[PDB]
Amino acid sequence: MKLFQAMWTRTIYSIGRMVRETGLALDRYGCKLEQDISCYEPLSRHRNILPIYDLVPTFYHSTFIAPNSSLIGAVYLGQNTVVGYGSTLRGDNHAIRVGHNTVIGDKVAISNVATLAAGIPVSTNIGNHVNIGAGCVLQSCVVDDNVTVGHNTVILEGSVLERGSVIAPNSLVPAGRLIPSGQLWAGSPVRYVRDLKEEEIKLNLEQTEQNLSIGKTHKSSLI
Amino acid sequence: SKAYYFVKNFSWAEVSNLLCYGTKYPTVLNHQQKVTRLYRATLRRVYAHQVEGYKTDFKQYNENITDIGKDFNKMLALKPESLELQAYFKKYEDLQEELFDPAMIIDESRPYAASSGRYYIFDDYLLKFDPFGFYSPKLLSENRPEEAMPFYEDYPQNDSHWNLWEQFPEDFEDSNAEREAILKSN
Amino acid sequence: MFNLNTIYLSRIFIEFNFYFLFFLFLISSIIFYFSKIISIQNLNQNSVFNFLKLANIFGILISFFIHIISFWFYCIYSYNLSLNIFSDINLYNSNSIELLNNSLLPNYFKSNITIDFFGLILLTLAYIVGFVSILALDTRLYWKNIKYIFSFTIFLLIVYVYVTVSNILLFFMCYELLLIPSFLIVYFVSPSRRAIQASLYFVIWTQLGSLLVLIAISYIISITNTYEFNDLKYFNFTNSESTIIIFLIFLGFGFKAPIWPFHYWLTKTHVEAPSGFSIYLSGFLVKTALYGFYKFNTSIFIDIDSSIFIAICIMGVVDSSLKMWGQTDLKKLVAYGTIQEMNIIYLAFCWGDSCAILGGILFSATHAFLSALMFFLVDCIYRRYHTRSLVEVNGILHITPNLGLSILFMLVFFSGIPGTIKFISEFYIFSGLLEASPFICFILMLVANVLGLIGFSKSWFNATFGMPKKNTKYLPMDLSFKESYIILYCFFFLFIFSYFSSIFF
Amino acid sequence: NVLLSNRKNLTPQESVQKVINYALLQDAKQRSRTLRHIKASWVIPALLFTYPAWYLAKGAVN
Amino acid sequence: GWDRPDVPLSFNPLYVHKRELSIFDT
Amino acid sequence: FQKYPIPRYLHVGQWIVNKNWKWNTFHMFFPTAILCFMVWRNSMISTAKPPNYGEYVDPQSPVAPKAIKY
Amino acid sequence: HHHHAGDQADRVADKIIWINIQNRIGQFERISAFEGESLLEALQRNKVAGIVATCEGGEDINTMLEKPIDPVTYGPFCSSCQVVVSNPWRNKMGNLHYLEERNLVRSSYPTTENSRLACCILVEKWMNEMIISIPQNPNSVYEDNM
Amino acid sequence: RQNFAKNITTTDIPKDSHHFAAKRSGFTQTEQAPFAYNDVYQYPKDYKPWNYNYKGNGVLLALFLGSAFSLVAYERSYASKTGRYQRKVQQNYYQI
Amino acid sequence: AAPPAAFFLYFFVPDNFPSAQSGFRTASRNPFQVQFVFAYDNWEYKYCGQWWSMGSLAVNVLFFVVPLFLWLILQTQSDQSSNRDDNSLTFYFSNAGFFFFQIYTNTG
Ligand SMILES: Nc1ncnc2c1ncn2[C@@H]1O[C@H](COP(=O)(O)OP(=O)(O)O)[C@@H](O)[C@H]1O
Ligand code: FES
Repeated sequence: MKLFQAMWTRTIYSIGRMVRETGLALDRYGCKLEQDISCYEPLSRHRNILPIYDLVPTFYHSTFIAPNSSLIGAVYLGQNTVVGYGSTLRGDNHAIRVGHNTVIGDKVAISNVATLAAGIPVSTNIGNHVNIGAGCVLQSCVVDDNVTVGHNTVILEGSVLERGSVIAPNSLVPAGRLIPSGQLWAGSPVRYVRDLKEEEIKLNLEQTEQNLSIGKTHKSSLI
Repeated sequence: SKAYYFVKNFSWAEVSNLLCYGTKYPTVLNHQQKVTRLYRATLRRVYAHQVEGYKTDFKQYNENITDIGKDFNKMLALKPESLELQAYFKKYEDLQEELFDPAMIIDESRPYAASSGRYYIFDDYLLKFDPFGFYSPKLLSENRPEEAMPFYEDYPQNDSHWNLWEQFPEDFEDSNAEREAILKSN
Repeated sequence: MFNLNTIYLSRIFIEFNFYFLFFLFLISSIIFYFSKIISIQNLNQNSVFNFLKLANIFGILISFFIHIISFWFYCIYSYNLSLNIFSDINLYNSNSIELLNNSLLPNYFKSNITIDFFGLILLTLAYIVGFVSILALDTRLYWKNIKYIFSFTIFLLIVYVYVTVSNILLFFMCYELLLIPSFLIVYFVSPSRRAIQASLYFVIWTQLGSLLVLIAISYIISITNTYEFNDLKYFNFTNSESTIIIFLIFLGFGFKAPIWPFHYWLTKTHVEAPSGFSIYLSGFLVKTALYGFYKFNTSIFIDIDSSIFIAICIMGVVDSSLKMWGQTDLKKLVAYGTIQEMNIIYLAFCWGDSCAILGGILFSATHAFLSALMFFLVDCIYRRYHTRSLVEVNGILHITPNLGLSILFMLVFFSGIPGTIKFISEFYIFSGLLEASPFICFILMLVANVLGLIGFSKSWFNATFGMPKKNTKYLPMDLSFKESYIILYCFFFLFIFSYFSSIFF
Repeated sequence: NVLLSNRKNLTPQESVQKVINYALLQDAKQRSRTLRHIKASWVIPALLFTYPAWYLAKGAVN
Repeated sequence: GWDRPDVPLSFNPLYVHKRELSIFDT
Repeated sequence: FQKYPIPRYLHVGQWIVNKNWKWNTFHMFFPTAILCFMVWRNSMISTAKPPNYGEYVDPQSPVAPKAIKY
Repeated sequence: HHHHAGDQADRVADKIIWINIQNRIGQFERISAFEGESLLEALQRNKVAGIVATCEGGEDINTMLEKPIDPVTYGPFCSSCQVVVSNPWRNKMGNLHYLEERNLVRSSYPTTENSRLACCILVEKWMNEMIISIPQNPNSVYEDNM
Repeated sequence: RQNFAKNITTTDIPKDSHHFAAKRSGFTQTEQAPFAYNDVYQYPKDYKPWNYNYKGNGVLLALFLGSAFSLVAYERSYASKTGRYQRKVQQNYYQI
Repeated sequence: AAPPAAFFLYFFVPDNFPSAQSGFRTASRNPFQVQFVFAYDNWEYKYCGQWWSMGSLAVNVLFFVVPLFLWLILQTQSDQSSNRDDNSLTFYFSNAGFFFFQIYTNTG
C-alpha cells in the first residue's frame, strides 16, 4: 500500500520537474526575444544544502553551517553542532549522524564506503561533545562521546573510538580498529601513548566548549 | 632409486645403462664411481638370482661372489684408458643383460614401485581450510584487516549472483524517525 | 470419449503460451528501458538487473510448465484425430469439423497455428536448454552488458513462431532470425580474447549455409507462387529442379548441422565461446537445421539416389570419431562428440519420410541433454581449476569427489547403457542401417562406438584419476546445489524419457 | 534517539554497543525506504507504457 | 616402540616437467 | 597403512566410523525389505511356470499355445 | 621486479632507456623511454617530429608487440612510422615479419635495408643509447591534415 | 563483486563473543591497535554439515498426495473406459 | 631442456569480469603446460605438399580416399539391394507431404 504512496510521490515530483524546466526554458526564450543576457549569467551552482531524492539534510536551528560547507544526502545534525568552512559531508550512500555539542573543523571530509562485513555499521556515527580538527578525513567510523581528534587525521572504515579517547594530530587509524577509552594514540600506523590524566581531559573539554562558543559567536555575527 | 625402467618409453641401451649404473649417462661418472656402481649392480643381481631364487645353492653363491669380488678389485686398480678395463666393463654388462628378468622384484620403498603412491596425503593447507566456520571459528568480519589496506569482504565460495532485492519482515516500520523528531523539535 | 473441449484446450494453450511469453518480455523490456537513462547496471544492491534476472528465469520456468501441459494436450489431440479418420469406414460420412477463433488475442503474423510432434520436441528442448544455459551465465553478465539477459526469451519466441507455422516463408525467416543474438552473445559476453575471430568464423560459415538455403527457398517460391506446404502437393518438380533443391538444402542445412567438410567454425566457436552459450549451441541451435531440412525434405518428391548424402554423413561420423584420441582440451573433445552424433542424426533423414525419422527425432533430444551435461561438466572443471587441459588438471576425484562421480556417470550414459534413450536411438538407427547396408552399418558401429569411445574415455579418465599435488593452496571446493541438481536432472530426464508413450517414435 | 541520549552512565563498551545497534536499525529503515522508492520507479513505467507498446506491436504485426 | 611422525608429504613427490610436451605425443 | 589426518571440510570416506550405526542399519534395512516385498508382490502377477509333475497340457484347452487365423 | 619488505623505491633515472635521434633537419635529439613500451609511444610522448603514424599503432588484441607473434594477426596498418636503426641494434633486431616487410616495401617514400616500423618495436634493455634516424614520413589521406 | 547487505532484518545472526577477546589494556609503545568486533558464528550444535538437515514433512506429504490422486484418477479413468459408473471387480484374478 | 621464455599465454577481452568462484584464488602457471596448451592451435605447415609425406604416406593417402571408399561400398550394397528388392538409398515419398503427427484441421 505504501508503494502506491511512493508512486504518487514520484509522479508529483516528475510533474514538478517538468513544470520548472518548461518555465526556465520560456524565461530563456524571453531573454533572447528581449535581447536580454541576464540568464546568461555564469553564477556559481554550489548549493549549501543538497538533498538527494528522499535524503534531505536535517538539523536544528542552533546548528552553525558555514556557507562554504556542503551537506549532501542524509545528514543528521544535533543541537549546537558546528560545521567549519569548506567541509563536505556526503551521505548519498549512507547516512551521517552527528551528536550535539560537536565541532567539525574546516577541511574535514566525511563519507561512507559502499559495503562492509556483517555486524559493522556502514554509516558514520559521531557522538556528543566531540571535537574534530581541520583537515580530517572520516569514512564509516564510530566516534563515541568526548573524543578529540587532531588536525590532518585519517579514520577509515570500521574504526571505533571509545569515550574519552584522544587522537594526536597527523595520524591514521587503520580500518577496523578499536581505540580504547581514556587513552592517547599517535602515529600514522597509530601507536599507543600513555593514558590520559584529569588535567588533560579538563583542558580538552574546556577547549571544545570554547570552540563551540566561538562557532556560536561566528554564526550570530554572520546572521 | 626410482624404478621407472618400463613405464617410460626407453630403449634397451637406456635401460641397460640404468640397470648397470644409476644413470642414463654413465660418461659423466668418475672411474671409481663407475667401478663401484657396476660392482653394486652385479652383486645385487647375483643375490637376486642365487639367494632369492628358485633352487638356491649357498655354496655356489659364495664361490661366484668371491670370484666377482676378485675381478672387481682388479678392475678398480686399472686405468680408465686401458682396454682390459673396457673388456671387464663389457663382460659385466653382458652378465647384467644375461640375467635380466622382465619380472624383477621391485622393493616397495622405491618411487615407482608397484604399491607406491597409493594414498593421497593432505598437507597443512587443506587441513586448516574451513570456509564456513563449523570446525574452526569464523569471524562475522570475515577477516582481520592489515594496516595499509582497506577493509574489504572476502570473496565468497559461491558467487551465484542469483539473488533478489533485500527481504524485510512483513509490516516493517521504516519511517524517518530522526527526521520526524527533529522537525517536531523545530 | 474425445470431444471438442480437448481440441480447443490444445489450441488455446498453444497460442496463449506464446502471448504469455511475449507480454513478459515486453513488460521486462519496458521496465529496463524506462527505469534509468543509460540502461546499464548500477552496481549497487537496488539494481534493476536483479529484478530482470528473476523475471527472465521466472518466465522461462513458468512457460515451460505451461508448455508441458500444452504438450500433453497435443499428444491426445493428435492421437484422436488420426482415429477420427481411421474408423470413418462408411462411404456417406466424412470428418468435416471446422473450428472457431479465440476472441481475446489476434493470430500473430496473420497465420493459423499448426503443430507437429517434432516441432514440439524442438520447443521443449529450447525451453530446457535455455533454462540451463541462462543458469550457466550469471557470472558472465555484469556492468554494461546485462542486456543479454534477454537473449533466451527472444530465442524462445523465435523458435515458437518457427515451429507453429505452416507458412514456408515465415519458416525461413524464423530460421534466419537466430543469427544476430548468437553472434552478439559470442562477441560481447565471451571472456576469451580469441572469441573475436571465432564469432566471425561462426557468422561466415553459418551465413554461407543460409545463402544456400535462401537460393533453394527462392527457387521454390518463384516456381510455385505460394507459401503453403499444402499447395506443394498439387505441383510437380522436374528431375533437374528436384536435384538442385535437394543438393542446396542438404548443403545449406549441413553447414549449420555440421557435416564433415564444414565443422571448423563449430570447433573454434566451442573452444572460444562462453560455457552457457556453448550449451545452447550444441544442445539446441544445431537442431534447428534438422527440423527445417526435414520439412523441405518431406514436402518435395525427389528421384535421386541418397548414397552421396549418406556417404558425406558417414564420413563426418568417421572423421569426428577418429580425432577424439588426440585431444587434450576437454571442450574440443565434447565438440567432436557433438559433431559425430549430429552427423549420426543427420544420417537418419537421408531416406525421406520413412520410419528412419523416429530414431533421429529421439536422438536429437538425447544429444541435446548429453551435450548440455558434458559442457556443464567442462564449465564446472574450468571454474574450479581455472583450466580445461588434461596436462594441467587431473585427479578431479580425491578432491571434490562429486564432480568426478558426475564425470564417470556421464561417461556411462554417453557409452549408452541399455537403460537410457541413447541405447534406444542407437538401436533404431542401427537396425535400419543394418537392413539398408550391413557392411556400412558394421563399419560405422566399429568406428563410432569403439575407437571414438576409447579416445573419449582415455581423455576423461585421465583427468578424473591421479593425485592433485601441484597447488594445494588454491584447490577448490566441491559442487554447489545448483550444479548438482542440474546434473541430476539431466540424468533423470534421460532415464525417464526412456518411458515415453510409444504411439510416437 | 540513542545517539542524542546521554550515555555517560554506561561503560564505554555498553555505549558503543548501543550506538552500533541504533545505527544498524536506522540503516535498515533507510534501506527499506530507498528500496521501495526504487520499486515504485520500476513499477510506474510498466503501467504507463505497456499498453502503447503492445498497441504499436499489434498494429505492426496484425 | 617408537613414536613415528605423521606420514611424510614426500610420499607424493611433485613432478617438475624438465622437458616440453610434444603435440606429436598427445 | 599408517593413519594420516584427513581435512575436516572434505566429505570423503577415509577411516570413518559412525557411532550410531546400529539404528542407521535398522532404518536402512527394514524399509528396504518392505520396498522389495512390494516389488516382488507386483512382479508375481507376471510370472510363468511349467506344469507340475504328473500334469499334462491339454492341446485343445484355452491355455494351450495358439496359431493365427489369417 | 624484486623487492623486500622495508625497501625504498628505485629511481626513475636509473630505469631510463636513452634513444639518440637524427632529425629530418640534421639535428640531434635525446629521448627517454622505458621497457615494455613501444618505440612509437615513447617518440610521441616526447613529441618527436618526422613520424606521421596514421594508424596510431594498429589494432589492440593481436598486436606485433607481443613476444611470440600470433599467426592470425593483421600487422601494421599504415607503414608511416618508419625509422632507420644503426647497424648493431638493427642486427640484433633480427629478420622482419612478413607483414611488416610487406608494409615497409610498399611505402611511397624510399626505404632502406635498416628501415623498421616504430610501432613494431618493443623497447628492451639492450636498446639503451641506440642511434636512429627519422627522415620525414609520407602522408596518406585527407584527414592527415586535420 | 557482491553488493548485497549482510545486516539482515528477518532474524539475528547466531553468534558468540567469548571467543577472540580484545586486549583493551596494558599496551606497549610498538604494538598495533586492537580489533573492534571479534564476534564469531555459532552453529545450532545439532547441525550435520554432511547431510540435509531437513526435518519437515511437506515433501513426503505432497508426493503421497500426488500418488494417491494418480491412483484415484486412474480408477475413474478405467471405470469410464469400460462404460461403467464404477469398476466391476471379478471374483477371480489370474496371472497375466 | 630450459624452461620456455616466450610462448602463447591466456588472454582476455578488455574490461572482462573475472571468475571469482571458490574464493578467487589463482595460482601461477607452468610454462611447459601453457606451451602445450597453445601449441597445436598455432601449429602450421611449412611448405606446400608437406602434409602428404608427414607421418605415413600410405596411411595418409588411405585417409584421404576414405569418402570415395564409403561411396563405392554404398554403391555395391545398393546393387545388392536392387536385385533383392531391398530398401534402396532414396528419399522415400509415401506420405504425400503429410508430416509425421501433424494437426490437419480447418477453420470456419
Ligand atoms: N615430455 C616428454 N617427451 C619425451 N620424453 C619424455 C617426456 N617426459 C619424460 N620423457 C622421458 O621419460 C624420462 C623421464 O625421466 P625423469 O622423470 O625426468 O627423470 P629425472 O627426474 O631423474 O630427470 C626421460 O628420460 C625422458 O626420456
Ligand atoms: S603507426 Fe601505422 S604502421 Fe606504425
